[PDB]
Amino acid sequence: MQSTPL
Amino acid sequence: DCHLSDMLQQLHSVNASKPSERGLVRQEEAEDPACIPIFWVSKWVDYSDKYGLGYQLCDNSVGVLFNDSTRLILYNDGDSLQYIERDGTESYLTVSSHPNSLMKKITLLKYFRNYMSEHLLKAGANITPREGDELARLPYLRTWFRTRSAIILHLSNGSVQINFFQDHTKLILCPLMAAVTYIDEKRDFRTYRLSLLEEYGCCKELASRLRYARTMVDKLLSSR
Repeated sequence: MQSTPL
Repeated sequence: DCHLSDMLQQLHSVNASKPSERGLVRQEEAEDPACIPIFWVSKWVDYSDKYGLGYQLCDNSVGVLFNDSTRLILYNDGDSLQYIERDGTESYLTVSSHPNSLMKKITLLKYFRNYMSEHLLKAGANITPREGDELARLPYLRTWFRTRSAIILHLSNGSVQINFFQDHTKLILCPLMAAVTYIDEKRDFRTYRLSLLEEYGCCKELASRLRYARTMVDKLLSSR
């Protein structure tokens, strides 16, 4: 899981 | 150290005053940019399945909270390290000085930092952080978890940050300033004093976020 992408 | 208990108390007072059910809400009057945080979490990657959770602080420093309950922090100079064991014990090292026991942990941290630079937006990129107060210490991530709605990050300086997934809004709570900064759907940011939100009130949207923060803070407390 991830924080908001470029 | 009382930080979480203090925060719970500040949130209970404000939420008990029912800040969205006022005749005239004047949220803007509670604004105090002097209480902008020094630090907040700018990016993160959850690889808890076998490495840990990696993150970036707004000053470009990076840290990881590994699965073995340890942490490792790289300062924005790119070399100065801080390692913190399970029981809070803190050693200060460099990537140049090469203690073999941490090379794997340092390798992982560098992969996280590369990953975050290449792939992820900087939250609060349009915020000038407040200048730190004299021998200003870099915090590390004490605890974190995520629900279905949000991720909750408790830093060692007492501040807790809640990032909501649906709409990308974000709260940063500081029990020392007794303040909350709210980052909007449109990435607009305001810092408010909790005592002034009591006095002037705030919109429903922030009111609900602050009620959610109290329950999140109780949860963080129950782990203790």
